[PDB]
Parts: sequence; C-alpha cells; structure tokens
Amino acid sequence: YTLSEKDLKELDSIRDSFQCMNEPLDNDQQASTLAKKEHNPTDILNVMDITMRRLVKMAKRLGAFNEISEAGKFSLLKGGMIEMLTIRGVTVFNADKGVWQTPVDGHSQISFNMFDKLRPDIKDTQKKGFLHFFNLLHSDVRKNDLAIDIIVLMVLFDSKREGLVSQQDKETVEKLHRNYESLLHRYLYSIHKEEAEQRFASIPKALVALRKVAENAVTLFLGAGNTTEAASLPKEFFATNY
Amino acid sequence: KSLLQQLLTE
Ligand SMILES: C[C@H](CCC[C@@H](C)[C@H]1CC[C@H]2C3=CC[C@H]4CC(=O)CC[C@]4(C)[C@H]3CC[C@]12C)C(=O)O
Repeated sequence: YTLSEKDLKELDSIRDSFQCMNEPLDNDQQASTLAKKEHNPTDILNVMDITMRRLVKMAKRLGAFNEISEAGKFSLLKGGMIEMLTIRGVTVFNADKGVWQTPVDGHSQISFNMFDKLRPDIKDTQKKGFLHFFNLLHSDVRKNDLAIDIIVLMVLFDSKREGLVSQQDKETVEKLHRNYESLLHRYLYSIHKEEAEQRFASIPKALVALRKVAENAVTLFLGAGNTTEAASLPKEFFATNY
Repeated sequence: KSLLQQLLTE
C-alpha cells in the first residue's frame, strides 16, 4: 500500500542527494573523454574520476553521512567506492548493446570490451563477475532510481569497512543501515506488491556478488600500459606500475 | 596526503 508522509519526506531527501549524479559536466576535457570514440585504460580511469568525485560530493551533502566522525567518513568512502561505482555501472549499462550509456551525456557510450585492455589473466573473470552482479539486479529494480539509490546507501554504510574502529561510528552506521534497508522494504511493497518480498529477499545475494566483483578489481590496471597521465584520484583505488 | 581525504575536508 501507500507510503507514509514520513517515508515520502525521506525519499525526497534521498532524491535531492543523488540529483547531482545525472547532470551535465561543466567541464570540456571531461566531456571530451566521454564523447571519445575510443577508450583506452587511461581514458577509463579519467571517466571513473567523474563518477567518483560526484560520489564524494553526494556523500558530503548527506545528513546521515555527517553523523560519522572524520576518520569514519574516509573509511566508508575508501572502502565502498568501487562497490558504488559498480552499482552505478549496473544502472547505466545496456545488456544487449554491451555498452555503458551515461544520462549526463547523450550519444556517449563505453564499450564493455574495454576489459580486453586490462590485466590479461583477470579481465575474463571480471567481465563474467560484472554480468553476474548485473543479472542479479532484476530490471524493475535496476530501472528504479530511488530503489537503487537506497541500495547505494546500504553499501555505503557498511559497518564492517576497514577503519571503522569507533564504537560510535559502528553503532550509527549499523542503525543507518537498518533504516535504509527497511525503507527499501516498504518502498518495494508500495511500488509493486505483486512480488516485493522475493525481490527484497534477493538483493542481499546480489550485494554479496558486488563485494566479490569489486574486491578483485583493484589490480585490473596492472599490465594495462602507461597510465601516468590518468586522473590521480582513481589511482588511489587501482594499483599501477606507473 | 590522499586526494580522497582532501576532497572530504574541503
Ligand atoms: C559520465 C560518466 C559515465 C560513467 C560510466 C561508468 C558508470 C562506468 C565506466 C567504466 C566502468 C567500470 C570500470 C572498471 C570496472 C572494474 C570491475 O571489475 C567492476 C566494474 C567497473 C568498476 C566498471 C563500473 C562502471 C564504470 C565505472 C558518469 O556517469 O559519471
């Protein structure tokens, strides 16, 4: 049935936090890297920089996020960044076309076969692991902005990230996670009661796949060629010999 | 010291 006014207020807050995700780049070097007919490893790192900076901006403008200590903020971001990227990758990915279509830049696509340039002995596993995670997030849920926005906040507030040592941080993250999950539960029933329960019960399995896929993604740029000119931020998460 | 951290602070 319908959502309470309190839930709607929360969903408004969440809608405002993520409204920065799908918006035009006011940069030209950035829009140039996207509209690029070709994406080598250096270019992929540059594209990631865009989503990551936007991811970090979204975390800052989040009330719940500003309830954690400074040390807790860093640990949450560093630890869930590849996971949130991947989620973001799920939501703009075209299964049949095999490319990523960003809403912020029409006529701009990124080949799924860019993995073919990445670490040789691992690119195949990561390709398969990405389609796996994707295939665990049904269409109806993947197309729902709010639904995926909620899951993005559940992976963000992971009480088990390396570095969350403050008992206070751990407690507040745990509570935030519980509430976000509940919201998603009631939200799912309000938009499609027919099979909300099985849909909600399957997403934790998908989150297990996301973790695993993101985790062995860190070395993907080893053996991929010179990336020295790539943006610096993404290189703090992806190992390089340059 | 860590662009991530700086992005957080600023
Ligand atoms: C305009 C820009 C487009 C972003 C597309 C983005 C969501 C894609 C491009 C490259 C993709 C990945 C690269 C390394 C791989 C490495 C893996 O094995 C997991 C998936 C991962 C992170 C994907 C996720 C989706 C990404 C970042 C944006 O929306 O900010």
